Amino acid sequence: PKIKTVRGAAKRFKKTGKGGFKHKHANLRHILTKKATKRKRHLRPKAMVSKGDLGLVIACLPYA
Amino acid sequence: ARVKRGVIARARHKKILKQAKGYYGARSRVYRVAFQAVIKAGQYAYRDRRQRKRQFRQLWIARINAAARQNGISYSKFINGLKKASVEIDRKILADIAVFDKVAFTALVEKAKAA
Amino acid sequence: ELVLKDAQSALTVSETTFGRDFNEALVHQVVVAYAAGARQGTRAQKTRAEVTGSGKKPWRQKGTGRARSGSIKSPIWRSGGVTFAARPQDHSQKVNKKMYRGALKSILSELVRQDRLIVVEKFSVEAPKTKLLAQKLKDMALEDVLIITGELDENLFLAARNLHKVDVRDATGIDPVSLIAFDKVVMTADAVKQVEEMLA
Amino acid sequence: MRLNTLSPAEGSKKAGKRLGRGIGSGLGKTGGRGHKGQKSRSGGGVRRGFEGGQMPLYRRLPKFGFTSRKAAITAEIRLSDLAKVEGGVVDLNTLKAANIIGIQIEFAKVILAGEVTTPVTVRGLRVTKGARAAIEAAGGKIE
RNA sequence: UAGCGGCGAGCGAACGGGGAGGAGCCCAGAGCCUGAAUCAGUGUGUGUGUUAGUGGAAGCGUCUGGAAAGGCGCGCGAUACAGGGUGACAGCCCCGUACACAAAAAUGCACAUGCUGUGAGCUCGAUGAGUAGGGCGGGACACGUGGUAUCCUGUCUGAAUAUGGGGGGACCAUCCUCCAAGGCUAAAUACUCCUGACUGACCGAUAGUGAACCAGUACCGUGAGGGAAAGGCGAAAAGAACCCCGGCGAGGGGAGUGAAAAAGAACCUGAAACCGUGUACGUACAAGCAGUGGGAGCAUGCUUAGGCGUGUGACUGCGUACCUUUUGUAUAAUGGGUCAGCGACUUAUAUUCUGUAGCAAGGUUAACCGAAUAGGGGAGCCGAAGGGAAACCGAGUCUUAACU
Ligand SMILES: [Mg+2]
Ligand SMILES: [Mg+2]
Ligand SMILES: [Mg+2]
Ligand SMILES: [Mg+2]
Ligand SMILES: [Mg+2]
Ligand SMILES: [Mg+2]
Ligand SMILES: [Mg+2]
Ligand SMILES: [Mg+2]
Ligand SMILES: [Mg+2]
Ligand SMILES: [Mg+2]
Ligand SMILES: [Mg+2]
Ligand SMILES: [Mg+2]
Ligand SMILES: [Mg+2]
Ligand SMILES: [Mg+2]
Ligand SMILES: [Mg+2]
Ligand SMILES: [Mg+2]
Ligand SMILES: [Mg+2]
Ligand SMILES: [Mg+2]
Ligand SMILES: [Mg+2]
Ligand SMILES: [Mg+2]
Ligand SMILES: [Mg+2]
Ligand SMILES: [Mg+2]
Ligand SMILES: [Mg+2]
Ligand SMILES: [Mg+2]
Ligand SMILES: [Mg+2]
Ligand SMILES: [Mg+2]
Ligand SMILES: [Mg+2]
Ligand SMILES: [Mg+2]
Ligand SMILES: [Mg+2]
Ligand SMILES: [Mg+2]
Ligand SMILES: [Mg+2]
Ligand SMILES: [Mg+2]
Ligand SMILES: [Mg+2]
Ligand SMILES: [Mg+2]
Ligand SMILES: [Mg+2]
Ligand SMILES: [Mg+2]
Ligand SMILES: [Mg+2]
Ligand SMILES: [Mg+2]
Ligand SMILES: [Mg+2]
Ligand SMILES: [Mg+2]
Ligand SMILES: [Mg+2]
Ligand SMILES: [Mg+2]
Ligand SMILES: [Mg+2]
Ligand SMILES: [Mg+2]
Ligand SMILES: [Mg+2]
Ligand SMILES: [Mg+2]
Ligand SMILES: [Mg+2]
Ligand SMILES: [Mg+2]
Ligand SMILES: [Mg+2]
Ligand SMILES: [Mg+2]
Ligand SMILES: [Mg+2]
Ligand SMILES: [Mg+2]
Ligand SMILES: [Mg+2]
Ligand SMILES: [Mg+2]
Ligand SMILES: [Mg+2]
Ligand SMILES: [Mg+2]
Ligand SMILES: [Mg+2]
Ligand SMILES: [Mg+2]
Ligand SMILES: [Mg+2]
Ligand SMILES: [Mg+2]
Ligand SMILES: [Mg+2]
Ligand SMILES: [Mg+2]
Ligand SMILES: [Mg+2]
Ligand SMILES: [Mg+2]
Ligand SMILES: [Mg+2]
Ligand SMILES: [Mg+2]
Ligand SMILES: [Mg+2]
Ligand SMILES: [Mg+2]
Ligand SMILES: [Mg+2]
Ligand SMILES: [Mg+2]
Ligand SMILES: [Mg+2]
Ligand SMILES: [Mg+2]
Ligand SMILES: [Mg+2]
Ligand SMILES: [Mg+2]
Ligand SMILES: [Mg+2]
Ligand SMILES: [Mg+2]
Ligand SMILES: [Mg+2]
Ligand SMILES: [Mg+2]
Ligand SMILES: [Mg+2]
Ligand SMILES: [Mg+2]
Ligand SMILES: [Mg+2]
Ligand SMILES: [Mg+2]
Ligand SMILES: [Mg+2]
Ligand SMILES: [Mg+2]
Ligand SMILES: [Mg+2]
Ligand SMILES: [Mg+2]
Ligand SMILES: [Mg+2]
Ligand SMILES: [Mg+2]
Ligand SMILES: [Mg+2]
Ligand SMILES: [Mg+2]
Ligand SMILES: [Mg+2]
Ligand SMILES: [Mg+2]
Ligand SMILES: [Mg+2]
Ligand SMILES: [Mg+2]
Ligand SMILES: [Mg+2]
Ligand SMILES: [Mg+2]
Ligand SMILES: [Mg+2]
Ligand SMILES: [Mg+2]
Ligand SMILES: [Mg+2]
Ligand SMILES: [Mg+2]
Ligand SMILES: [Mg+2]
Ligand SMILES: [Mg+2]
Ligand SMILES: [Mg+2]
Ligand SMILES: [Mg+2]
Ligand SMILES: [Mg+2]
Ligand SMILES: [Mg+2]
Ligand SMILES: [Mg+2]
Ligand SMILES: [Mg+2]
Ligand SMILES: [Mg+2]
Ligand SMILES: [Mg+2]
Ligand SMILES: [Mg+2]
Ligand SMILES: [Mg+2]
Ligand SMILES: [Mg+2]
Ligand SMILES: [Mg+2]
Ligand SMILES: [Mg+2]
Ligand SMILES: [Mg+2]
Ligand SMILES: [Mg+2]
Ligand SMILES: [Mg+2]
Ligand SMILES: [Mg+2]
Ligand SMILES: [Mg+2]
Ligand SMILES: [Mg+2]
Ligand SMILES: [Mg+2]
Ligand SMILES: [Mg+2]
Ligand SMILES: [Mg+2]
Ligand SMILES: [Mg+2]
Ligand SMILES: [Mg+2]
Ligand SMILES: [Mg+2]
Ligand SMILES: [Mg+2]
Ligand SMILES: [Mg+2]
Ligand SMILES: [Mg+2]
Ligand SMILES: [Mg+2]
Ligand SMILES: [Mg+2]
Ligand SMILES: [Mg+2]
Ligand SMILES: [Mg+2]
Ligand SMILES: [Mg+2]
Ligand SMILES: [Mg+2]
Ligand SMILES: [Mg+2]
Ligand SMILES: [Mg+2]
Ligand SMILES: [Mg+2]
Ligand SMILES: [Mg+2]
Ligand SMILES: [Mg+2]
Ligand SMILES: [Mg+2]
Ligand SMILES: [Mg+2]
Ligand SMILES: [Mg+2]
Ligand SMILES: [Mg+2]
Ligand SMILES: [Mg+2]
Ligand SMILES: [Mg+2]
Ligand SMILES: [Mg+2]
Ligand SMILES: [Mg+2]
Ligand SMILES: [Mg+2]
Ligand SMILES: [Mg+2]
Ligand SMILES: [Mg+2]
Ligand SMILES: [Mg+2]
Ligand SMILES: [Mg+2]
Ligand SMILES: [Mg+2]
Ligand SMILES: [Mg+2]
Ligand SMILES: [Mg+2]
Ligand SMILES: [Mg+2]
Ligand SMILES: [Mg+2]
Ligand SMILES: [Mg+2]
Ligand SMILES: [Mg+2]
Ligand SMILES: [Mg+2]
Ligand SMILES: [Mg+2]
Ligand SMILES: [Mg+2]
Ligand SMILES: [Mg+2]
Ligand SMILES: [Mg+2]
Repeated sequence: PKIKTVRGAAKRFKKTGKGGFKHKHANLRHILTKKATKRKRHLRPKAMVSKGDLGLVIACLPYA
Repeated sequence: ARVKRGVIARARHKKILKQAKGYYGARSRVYRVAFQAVIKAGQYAYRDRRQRKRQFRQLWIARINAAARQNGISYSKFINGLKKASVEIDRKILADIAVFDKVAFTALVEKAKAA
Repeated sequence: ELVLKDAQSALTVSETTFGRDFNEALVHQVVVAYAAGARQGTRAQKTRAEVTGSGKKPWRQKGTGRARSGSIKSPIWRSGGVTFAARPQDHSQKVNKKMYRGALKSILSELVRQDRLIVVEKFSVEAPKTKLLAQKLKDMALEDVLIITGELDENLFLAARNLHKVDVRDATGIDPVSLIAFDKVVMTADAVKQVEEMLA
Repeated sequence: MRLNTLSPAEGSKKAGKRLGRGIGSGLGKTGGRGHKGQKSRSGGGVRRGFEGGQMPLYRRLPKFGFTSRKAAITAEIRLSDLAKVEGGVVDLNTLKAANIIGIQIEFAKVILAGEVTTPVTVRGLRVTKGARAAIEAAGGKIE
């Protein structure tokens, strides 16, 4: 049979042109008044997945 | 394709049992025991090729040290005396001369005396 | 061009079909694949599930001074198991159109070098009889052959069943293994024209 | 070439790792899977994205976005594969027959992928700024 | 994939497309006119097919051997060199095989068509109420009540009835589309207890069915149920008449058969463990993984008028088995009485990476038609373009009011 995509991972990552994955940052859902604006600004944009945990993403979704 | 393996195994066992030919008890006639003895024999064989060279040197040196003290010189002085007179002759031959040609050997000790 | 043995006519056949470098790997792969396609692969042993018997423990786990056993059917036991029992499987393997054509082009070109390819004009026995076909090959100086024809004559077909070393196949139905296997290849002028168009 | 004389290309085949066949094989006894542990066992190893009970990366990061439905029924046509239809008329049904875009694609767009030669009148189709410069420089008038 | 999902584990569509196969009708009823389409039988026609079958080609001589099909040398049939048998491997010795013919009788088919028996086609009328829908509780839909359409309903209710209603995924309105609440319908599709024929990069007696053999037997169990072991003399029984020892025995030894009887029925081959008989050397003052390097003697072979090989191994330096598990094992930690046989990284489909072969901005087909490993069939897939949550823009675009 075909491989089943880890759906949870499909909705949190997205494959860029080179091969790596973009993801949204943590710590930007609730408890924000105590957080400084500089944090909340830096956490707003999408960010690339690190080298260490790339293989864990690549396995979770083999069809990109 | 099924591979019945009765022909190959027997030839493997029979090859090793032939190497164990001579040993006492089960060692000669029982593969499972033989195989250990045959390996150990190899282990000891690899070792004693190194010891052959050590033992024979000791054996020669003993003969030279025996034959020198007949003529009144200790082995330690004899060899130093030969090396000061720059004689390249080894222990193997010195020991063989010391046994066979005594009249010859005497001249080597008389040469070692000079230095 | 390709000369004949009873005319000496210049059949101008294409360059890249009958005159290309012999690629060994491609041919090997295609003939191996053709062999692999011939297999039916109908065979089955029975796994420890499929063996007849009970799932009862022959003796209890502990207490008895014996090696813990779970069933009679386990492959370490006698009379049942075969750990990795094979099932009826399809051994046929895919070959690419361009690779199959490339391989035919490759082998069929090498027959021109080795002179196994004996191209001819009309080749057909008088009546459906083996005795005539057997006698007429002695004049042609042949024995083990693949007589490829465009217009497949029943006369010629029936006359070559019982002959072992002769095989009559239609120009449409040429194979990689056959062109390699047989010692000479007798092609009809129409068959060359058909195969030329087929392989292209 | 005879049926025996054939051989594969050097580098084609590579045997295969046969585990559990003596010391001389290299791998053999614990066939390349070490001593003990979950990974060594038959049916061993953990599932995908399992970091030993720690919250996995695909759960500790927030999900985002939504899958667009309009994005499924739109194509990105190359400027290279433009003049491959019917002289120089590329609406949608014409382009669809040429097998450049799928059947269920209503909207579509022509982008600057390079190279035009013939004059092609691109009707009933969205077209890019750089493509509009090229297609008109070739000859064909858009819309 | 879209979705569903302690949005975890996991589950997983439809639209649209390519194929195989194609076929539609009856009722909730009134006119003239009526056996004419239709089938459902009794049938009638060939063609059969099937359950018995018939014919069916052409080789000899030497050599080896127990025996010829073998070798060697010359023939001949072949729409028959599939295959099995025959004293070793047979185109031509036999049974078959290809090919041409068959059925008194029973039957399973496909068309004429006499027909107890059935209604044409055709205007009109009809169009399925405790129903659809709703509340409550469950279930089925990929869809876990979720914003949940759709269908099935246990329960309580309740329309319009074709200016009517259903649906188009909360819902509403416009458009489009269908017509529920009654029925019957072949083919493509699934299966093989069973009957043939044929084929295996299937097994060859610890395998293959549990079962090659009087096996679902012996035996075990109150019973449900479990469940074995056990193949081969030889070409042909020519299976050893007859003597001898012994208990008018078992068992042997001669004779005789046969190519052979260590092929004599406990019967092809006959390994190992294990147990003997005889020959050579060593062995009753000598300590230990029993070997290993050194090495006298003694016993045997060869050719030479001197040296080697083989067996043995007095004496002597070194030397604590193997596996496992371990920081670490001679360990007094694990496992093995020994031998023989069997016994463990596989198979299928998806996926990424390495090598290799093809073709190259292209590559490539899937099912399927195919007498078929060709050739069609590019439905699709993947690539050549990305950014963005998305509309959207695109060699740029996102971010932002805007970007040096
Ligand atoms: Mg938020
Ligand atoms: Mg602050
Ligand atoms: Mg790293
Ligand atoms: Mg995909
Ligand atoms: Mg063999
Ligand atoms: Mg043995
Ligand atoms: Mg060997
Ligand atoms: Mg021995
Ligand atoms: Mg000895
Ligand atoms: Mg022996
Ligand atoms: Mg030394
Ligand atoms: Mg040294
Ligand atoms: Mg090449
Ligand atoms: Mg059970
Ligand atoms: Mg139970
Ligand atoms: Mg015990
Ligand atoms: Mg079995
Ligand atoms: Mg394979
Ligand atoms: Mg394969
Ligand atoms: Mg041949
Ligand atoms: Mg034949
Ligand atoms: Mg051949
Ligand atoms: Mg063609
Ligand atoms: Mg073509
Ligand atoms: Mg190469
Ligand atoms: Mg290699
Ligand atoms: Mg393998
Ligand atoms: Mg492997
Ligand atoms: Mg390796
Ligand atoms: Mg290693
Ligand atoms: Mg490893
Ligand atoms: Mg270890
Ligand atoms: Mg272990
Ligand atoms: Mg450990
Ligand atoms: Mg490990
Ligand atoms: Mg694994
Ligand atoms: Mg891993
Ligand atoms: Mg397409
Ligand atoms: Mg389910
Ligand atoms: Mg499914
Ligand atoms: Mg589906
Ligand atoms: Mg279709
Ligand atoms: Mg169709
Ligand atoms: Mg369809
Ligand atoms: Mg039709
Ligand atoms: Mg029709
Ligand atoms: Mg009849
Ligand atoms: Mg008849
Ligand atoms: Mg006959
Ligand atoms: Mg004769
Ligand atoms: Mg004779
Ligand atoms: Mg004779
Ligand atoms: Mg004779
Ligand atoms: Mg005789
Ligand atoms: Mg003869
Ligand atoms: Mg002959
Ligand atoms: Mg021969
Ligand atoms: Mg035969
Ligand atoms: Mg036979
Ligand atoms: Mg014989
Ligand atoms: Mg025979
Ligand atoms: Mg032969
Ligand atoms: Mg022969
Ligand atoms: Mg013959
Ligand atoms: Mg035969
Ligand atoms: Mg012959
Ligand atoms: Mg017949
Ligand atoms: Mg008849
Ligand atoms: Mg008949
Ligand atoms: Mg008749
Ligand atoms: Mg009759
Ligand atoms: Mg009659
Ligand atoms: Mg009658
Ligand atoms: Mg009758
Ligand atoms: Mg009958
Ligand atoms: Mg019928
Ligand atoms: Mg409804
Ligand atoms: Mg209802
Ligand atoms: Mg509702
Ligand atoms: Mg309420
Ligand atoms: Mg409800
Ligand atoms: Mg449900
Ligand atoms: Mg459900
Ligand atoms: Mg379900
Ligand atoms: Mg939801
Ligand atoms: Mg909500
Ligand atoms: Mg609705
Ligand atoms: Mg509802
Ligand atoms: Mg639905
Ligand atoms: Mg109801
Ligand atoms: Mg009431
Ligand atoms: Mg009412
Ligand atoms: Mg009301
Ligand atoms: Mg109306
Ligand atoms: Mg109407
Ligand atoms: Mg209305
Ligand atoms: Mg409506
Ligand atoms: Mg809607
Ligand atoms: Mg829908
Ligand atoms: Mg729907
Ligand atoms: Mg209104
Ligand atoms: Mg309305
Ligand atoms: Mg209706
Ligand atoms: Mg109705
Ligand atoms: Mg009813
Ligand atoms: Mg209906
Ligand atoms: Mg059909
Ligand atoms: Mg076999
Ligand atoms: Mg058996
Ligand atoms: Mg047996
Ligand atoms: Mg046997
Ligand atoms: Mg059983
Ligand atoms: Mg059994
Ligand atoms: Mg009983
Ligand atoms: Mg027999
Ligand atoms: Mg026997
Ligand atoms: Mg007798
Ligand atoms: Mg008597
Ligand atoms: Mg008596
Ligand atoms: Mg008595
Ligand atoms: Mg008597
Ligand atoms: Mg008597
Ligand atoms: Mg008697
Ligand atoms: Mg007797
Ligand atoms: Mg007797
Ligand atoms: Mg006799
Ligand atoms: Mg005789
Ligand atoms: Mg004789
Ligand atoms: Mg004998
Ligand atoms: Mg005898
Ligand atoms: Mg006897
Ligand atoms: Mg007897
Ligand atoms: Mg016996
Ligand atoms: Mg025999
Ligand atoms: Mg025997
Ligand atoms: Mg023996
Ligand atoms: Mg003594
Ligand atoms: Mg003594
Ligand atoms: Mg002692
Ligand atoms: Mg000793
Ligand atoms: Mg020695
Ligand atoms: Mg010596
Ligand atoms: Mg002697
Ligand atoms: Mg020698
Ligand atoms: Mg003595
Ligand atoms: Mg010591
Ligand atoms: Mg342990
Ligand atoms: Mg410990
Ligand atoms: Mg130690
Ligand atoms: Mg110990
Ligand atoms: Mg121990
Ligand atoms: Mg321990
Ligand atoms: Mg322990
Ligand atoms: Mg152990
Ligand atoms: Mg033990
Ligand atoms: Mg594996
Ligand atoms: Mg690559
Ligand atoms: Mg090309
Ligand atoms: Mg190239
Ligand atoms: Mg057909
Ligand atoms: Mg096409
Ligand atoms: Mg790919
Ligand atoms: Mg694409
Ligand atoms: Mg490019
Ligand atoms: Mg894009
Ligand atoms: Mg903005």
